[PDB]
Amino acid sequence: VGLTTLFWLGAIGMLVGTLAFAWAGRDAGSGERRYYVTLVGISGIAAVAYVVMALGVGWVPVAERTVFAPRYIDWILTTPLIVYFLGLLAGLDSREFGIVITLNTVVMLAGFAGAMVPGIERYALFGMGAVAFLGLVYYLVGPMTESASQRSSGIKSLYVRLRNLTVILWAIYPFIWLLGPPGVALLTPTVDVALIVYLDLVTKVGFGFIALDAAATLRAE
Amino acid sequence: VGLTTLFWLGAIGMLVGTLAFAWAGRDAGSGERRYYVTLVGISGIAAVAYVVMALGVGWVPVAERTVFAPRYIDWILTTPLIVYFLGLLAGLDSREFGIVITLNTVVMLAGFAGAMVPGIERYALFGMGAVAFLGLVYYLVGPMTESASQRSSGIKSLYVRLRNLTVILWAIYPFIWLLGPPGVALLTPTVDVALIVYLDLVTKVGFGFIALDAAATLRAE
Amino acid sequence: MGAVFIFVGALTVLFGAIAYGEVTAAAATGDAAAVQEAAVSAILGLIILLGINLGLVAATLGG
Amino acid sequence: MGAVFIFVGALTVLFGAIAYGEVTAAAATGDAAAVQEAAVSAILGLIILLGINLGLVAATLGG
Ligand SMILES: *C/C=C(C)/C=C/C=C(C)/C=C/C1=C(C)CCCC1(C)C
Ligand SMILES: *C/C=C(C)/C=C/C=C(C)/C=C/C1=C(C)CCCC1(C)C
Ligand SMILES: CCCCCCCCO[C@@H]1O[C@H](CO)[C@@H](O)[C@H](O)[C@H]1O
Ligand SMILES: CCCCCCCCO[C@@H]1O[C@H](CO)[C@@H](O)[C@H](O)[C@H]1O
Repeated sequence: VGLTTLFWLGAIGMLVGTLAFAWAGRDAGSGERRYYVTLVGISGIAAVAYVVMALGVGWVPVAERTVFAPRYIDWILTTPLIVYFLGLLAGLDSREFGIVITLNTVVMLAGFAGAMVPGIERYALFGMGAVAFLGLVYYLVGPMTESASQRSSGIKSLYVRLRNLTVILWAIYPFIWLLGPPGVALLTPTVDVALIVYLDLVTKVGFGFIALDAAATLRAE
Repeated sequence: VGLTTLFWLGAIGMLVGTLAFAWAGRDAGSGERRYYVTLVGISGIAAVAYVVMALGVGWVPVAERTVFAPRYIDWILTTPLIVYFLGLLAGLDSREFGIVITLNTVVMLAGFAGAMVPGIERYALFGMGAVAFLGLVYYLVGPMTESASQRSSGIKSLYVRLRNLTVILWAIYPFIWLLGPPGVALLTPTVDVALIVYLDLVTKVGFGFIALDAAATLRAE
Repeated sequence: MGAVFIFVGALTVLFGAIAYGEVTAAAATGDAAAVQEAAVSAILGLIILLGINLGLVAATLGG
Repeated sequence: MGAVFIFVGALTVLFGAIAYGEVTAAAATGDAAAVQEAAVSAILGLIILLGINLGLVAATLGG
């Protein structure tokens, strides 16, 4: 299996999610619309990024490795949308949204910058991202969880489930960064890409399907 | 890591379980005693079998492979004790016990016999074991589950949990037989032994710990 | 949970197939060190994959 | 569930270490085919291990 084949699989998986989220949302009132639209943006952006890589664009040589710019650009655009979706469920205000989106953006910017740095100092950038990520996790399991606990049962339950998916799975990405091409390159480029396709699909499309399943249930009682 | 090292790890794990089950049972009345004693027999027999293999005994050359007689002898003795424990929870009568112990014994006898057969006809013996195993699974999830559903809530709950552990995990053993030394030998002897140690530990010691945890809870309310 | 499990079980064999293909491709080379390289990647990858699957499962069948 | 997970997470790295040792030992040989053999075993073994861990998890944190 070649890299471009894996990228095409990523694009198709994301498209399938996008179509599912769009159509599920056709049944949505003023209160639910923004959630469905957010899911469409998340998987739609990812679908296009995967197409870009599958078409052989954005493969950046860095020293003796290859870094995929569209991967990191996707994350910069889509992870704050996931954080936004979570913050909506939690019932955050603008100031709270600003904090978590900022922490999120620092992680993705640092990780992208580090991947693009040839020298050993790329690990300093990783480190900056890792600290910001611990801050984001704190916000997710602390303050945001406290905010979510004030909302309805169905909403609190969805928040916790999506929060758990997000915290556990997002924590795997930095290990793939460290062990893969940007770090010590113990994972082959193929295994690196395959792991990220699966992980992206679960954190975006799996996340969305969990939300779709909960939304149908709340509306049907 | 050598085979004997893995066998020693198996023996120690089983001993730890045995000590735990013995001591937990010191707090047990007439109604609970037989369950604790059954767990002690299960892990105690397994502990001794592992010692026997660790001491280099029972390693039987078969064609171009090595089969461990004490592994299969352990199973012949301990799996009917696990089936017995499950049947007690389910509330089986002697005739029902006889059926499931018979089906169980056919699986273990067939698997042992097949492992000891050099020729291709060992797969016929595997096949006989596999059919008997499907019969045992039916009994576990059908008739035995129906019997268990007539007992108290705490008992039915323990039965289902241990039944699920058993059905899912026991189903893995025949794949290890097929892929390991007795079958097509795609697993190395070391990987074969390591998988079986872990699996034995979960199906015996994990099983017992789940039971210990439930027993403490039922007695404490 | 069913659709979740066969999704997990099927993607694991599909990942194992990719890993196996990498090892066989390296094997076709005749270079032992190349195979070790593909194998170390496959092992690390499969360990990470467990983490992902376990994470997914714990997250959906937990509370 | 905690004691269950770190039991699962720790035994996985311990299994990966055994598998890795087998691959390195085969590598020390210089025989590419030997390494493929150790690697195929490691891959199958790790796939089976997922099944065991998933089985254990589903069975204990399910109902
Ligand atoms: C849809 C894509 C998702 C949800 C991407 C998530 C990516 C991360 C959580 C990455 C985290 C990183 C760190 C914590 C350290 C620096 C390396 C990163 C950017 C891979
Ligand atoms: C403590 C040891 C345990 C619970 C052993 C369980 C072993 C089995 C369920 C074996 C089953 C087999 C088949 C279904 C087919 C023939 C090969 C066997 C004996 C490995
Ligand atoms: C993909 C679908 C996710 C739907 C999650 C809905 C979570 C928010 O819930 C919505 O909030 C509205 C107020 O803004 C209210 O009308 C209701 O509480 C509810 O419809
Ligand atoms: C390792 C501990 C497992 C304990 C499981 C106990 C399940 C059976 O339960 C016991 O059955 C007795 C009748 O025989 C009754 O006194 C009670 O229902 C109970 O003590």
